[PDB]
Amino acid sequence: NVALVFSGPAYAAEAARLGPAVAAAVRSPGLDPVALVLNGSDPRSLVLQLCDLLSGLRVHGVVFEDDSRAPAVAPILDFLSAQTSLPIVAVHGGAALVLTPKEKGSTFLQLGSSTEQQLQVIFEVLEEYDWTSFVAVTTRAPGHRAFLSYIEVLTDGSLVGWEHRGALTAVLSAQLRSVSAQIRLLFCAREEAEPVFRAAEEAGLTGSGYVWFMVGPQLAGGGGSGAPGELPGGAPLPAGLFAVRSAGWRDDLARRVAAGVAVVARGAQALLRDYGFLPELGHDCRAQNRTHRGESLHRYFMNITWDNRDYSFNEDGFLVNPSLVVISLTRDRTWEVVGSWEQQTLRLKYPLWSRYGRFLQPVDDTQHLTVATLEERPFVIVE
Amino acid sequence: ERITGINDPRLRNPSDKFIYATVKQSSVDIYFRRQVCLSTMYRHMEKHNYESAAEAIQAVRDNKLHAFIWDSAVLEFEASQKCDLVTTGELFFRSGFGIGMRKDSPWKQNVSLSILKSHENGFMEDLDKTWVRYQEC
Amino acid sequence: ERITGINDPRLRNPSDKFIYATVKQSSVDIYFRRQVCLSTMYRHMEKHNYESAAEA
Amino acid sequence: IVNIGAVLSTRKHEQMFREAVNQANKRHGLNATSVTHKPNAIQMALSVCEDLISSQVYAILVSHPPTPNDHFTPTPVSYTAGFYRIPVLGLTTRMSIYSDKSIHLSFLRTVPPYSHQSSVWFEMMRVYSWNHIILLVSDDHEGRAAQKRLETLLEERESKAEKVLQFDPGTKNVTALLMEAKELEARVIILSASEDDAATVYRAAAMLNMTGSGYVWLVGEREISGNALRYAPDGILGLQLINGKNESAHISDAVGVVAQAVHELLEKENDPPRGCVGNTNIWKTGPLFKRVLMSSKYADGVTGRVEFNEDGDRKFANYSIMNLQNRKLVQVGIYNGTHVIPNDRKIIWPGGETEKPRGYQMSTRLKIVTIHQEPFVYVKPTEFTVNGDPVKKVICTGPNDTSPRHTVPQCCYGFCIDLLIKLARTMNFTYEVHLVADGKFGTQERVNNSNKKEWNGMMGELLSGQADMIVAPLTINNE
Repeated sequence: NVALVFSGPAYAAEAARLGPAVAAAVRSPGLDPVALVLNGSDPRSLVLQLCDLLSGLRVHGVVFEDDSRAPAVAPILDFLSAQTSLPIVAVHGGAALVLTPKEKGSTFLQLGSSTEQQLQVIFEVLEEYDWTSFVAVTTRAPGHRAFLSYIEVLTDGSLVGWEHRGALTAVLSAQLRSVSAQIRLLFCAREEAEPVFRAAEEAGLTGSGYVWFMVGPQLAGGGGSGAPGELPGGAPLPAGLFAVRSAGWRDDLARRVAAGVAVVARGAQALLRDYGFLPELGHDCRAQNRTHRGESLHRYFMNITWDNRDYSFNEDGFLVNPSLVVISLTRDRTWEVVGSWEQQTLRLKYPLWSRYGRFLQPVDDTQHLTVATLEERPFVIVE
Repeated sequence: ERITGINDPRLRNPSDKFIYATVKQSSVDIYFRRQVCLSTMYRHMEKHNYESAAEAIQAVRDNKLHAFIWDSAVLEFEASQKCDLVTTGELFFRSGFGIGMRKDSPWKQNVSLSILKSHENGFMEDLDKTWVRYQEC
Repeated sequence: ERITGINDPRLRNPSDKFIYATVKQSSVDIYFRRQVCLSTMYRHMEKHNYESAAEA
Repeated sequence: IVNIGAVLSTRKHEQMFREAVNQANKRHGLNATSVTHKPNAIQMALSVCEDLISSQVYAILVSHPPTPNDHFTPTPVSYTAGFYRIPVLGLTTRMSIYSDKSIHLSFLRTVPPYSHQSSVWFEMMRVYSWNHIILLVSDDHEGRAAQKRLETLLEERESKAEKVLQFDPGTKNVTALLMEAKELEARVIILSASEDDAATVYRAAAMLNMTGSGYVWLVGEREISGNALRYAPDGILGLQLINGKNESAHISDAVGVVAQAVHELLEKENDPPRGCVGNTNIWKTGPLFKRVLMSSKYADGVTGRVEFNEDGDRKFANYSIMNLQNRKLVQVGIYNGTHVIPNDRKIIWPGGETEKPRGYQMSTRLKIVTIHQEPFVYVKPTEFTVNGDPVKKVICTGPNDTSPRHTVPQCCYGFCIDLLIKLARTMNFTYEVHLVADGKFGTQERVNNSNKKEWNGMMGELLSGQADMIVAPLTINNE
């Protein structure tokens, strides 16, 4: 009762081999089959095949992997979950990090966590390095108000100054250059802002002071082969581009799917076997009374741990206390590894801060003096 | 002379010879915090504040506390009542004790009028002369 | 005691009992002019400055 | 030729809709089709995908079928339209989740949602100037949106409400919040919930003296329906759409708006994709059509001018304010866009009050917190004056013994005690005297696990509303 949905045909055979290695072939909750959905183009035939499988063997856990990380398909998953009360997983998708408000009976339970957690990781990195956010670059994308509220709350709590809230719509690039902005915390979609990234690269925003940091909804999210954008690097680096992403940036997509399947199986076990019940859920893709009810199995997921990852998922189907990776787009047009964040703990490169962080130091903008000093009477006291 | 007045150098210049104290979380403490040219006095408060007025009075009475900055009326009444103590410094910050109510409280206005009534009736100083400023040590 | 020090109340509080004076158009006069919390001392200078150090 | 479609299961409004769009094309400034409301949501999604594959629909029209299906009907078509960023419109979408641009950004509501109905309620407040307002709204996404819209509007008006009551839908024993809010000084209650929730809360209120004098509730259109009207106390104010549930007028207005939109679109020098099947990628012209639809508007429609907002929702829409007189929703007012008009001045309040009761409810249980200051507050654990007069050492609890935390009543007598007893004799106000456990005046201190500085002590409690007023030797400071 396991189904796998994917959009990359070349990952077919591996899905039949790497999958069972962390699946019911080695996992207890299987007790007494794995299914592969070859359709990765349109949801109509995909939903038809899902309903056929549900009628056939009543798959418990189904996972969809997105090749292009298209977020437009996630509402289809939410609709299907509301229709069939079927727990689902969405991996390798941009909408996984997007915490869309699902229907009451929906069990979307996306793999990605809240973008606010990535935002707080970035803010922790700043508090380590920069105590004043210069420009918060934002488009008209949904959740922009939530992003503004979160950054305001974080800055007020830690006493971090502000310089600009660049709510963007050539002329826009000129207006951005009109503000003395150094640290750029950008929260924009890849497709809409790709011309904006090109313009910012061509507007002189690649200066020493001007430092840009990307987010999950940008090209940073999604790992493996890479993010195409305009794959290893995506958009051009404005001389010190930073980004944050989930722990799957370097982990295998197939291994992440297998881990999610194992987590779903363990939660199903901890529900049924501990309750001594039998699987009685929405077993049809039609209209019935049972379609009016639903629940989230996150109440049976905190008892699961694997690969140093917590699994105490929330009601909205996002992981609480996740493991994330912060990365840098160096001059080699490749994504380096700045470090990792987990359990409010940062494993990073040497955290020395003397105009440090971005190697293009602000020394030109703000003069730095080599203040030589000697230990002496309490007028200069070393400790 | 410990403190000859508001201009006394000991008041201006903090030192460990005296222990200036005020009640923690008090209006006088916040006024000293916002008082310019006396951030040293604010540091002295932070390092030597008394948790209550009673403990400060007891410490001053038996010489643990060298000085206790406090409101004129209450400190004067306490010094008169318990004796063995003196008050220095004139009313360098004239103020009043009134009533505090929720914002735009309709009754407060009436209370204000009642306050005037007391000033007309003398009830405040009536209770004062009743049990404040006659049983001095 | 006329003035016991910089903190003397007579230095802080101007009065006609004393005549505080400095040489007109002097660096000390400008320093007192820019000295905060002592504009009363600046007024005392303006109304009682001595034209020279010898006369003072 | 422009391929357009609509969704409606009446099987008779299709012909009149086609005639209306043909007339608009002939006059204002192209083939149209209609889709029946499929019973199953998955079946409806399959049908809409098949129609989009067969016909390149530019914009769809959707309305709630006469059969009550709650919010199930419009979700599949809305999701299908949003998949390709196709700007479409609805007719009976009274919910604010569609107005949100998160997932359903491609939906234009020809009618303001229920949340916008709260806005005129503040104007309703401005009708009678009863700032003592409380909120009793179900803990729902639409309910939360309405609550936050009302909160923003009152913050703009700088008139803080008394409190907010949240009740989960389908829950019983709602009398707990009703009793917890009854003692407050508010006399007018603002409520908005589902029909079953509305009926339950009206029955709970009528159960325990919550419909008497000084009690009145105003609710939205969704609350005034079903048997809740039978269970609604007489004189309860309600708001209804000016056009009501008139499908023909909405169809005509939507036809005119679509004609204006297509007339503006024909001027563009730069098509829908290859249907739901095959062309997975969205149409690049979809966002452009949405932008020009936002720019465009409809003027002088069947129901008057319909000016959409930034979210594509009609602005300054009229409404009918009804009063439950003689168990009927009699016409008592018209909210013309933004202006109140008392057409019939025959309003009888639920408490049988012909006149307009004051929003303030008289309160005499004055709670006074105090601080132990011996000259002002003599406190003795549990006597006469020098002249033998009795000492008014009232009972005062609150001190937790030594600040193991044993709150004990003691005898209080002093300057502040004398002043407060003199007042209580003066304006005849009852009093409950208590002390403060922290034993501090308080200040703006950015305490641990806090963002900013918060007032503490007696002033903090007074700001929090723990005590009605502070009677203590307090120094007057502007902070």
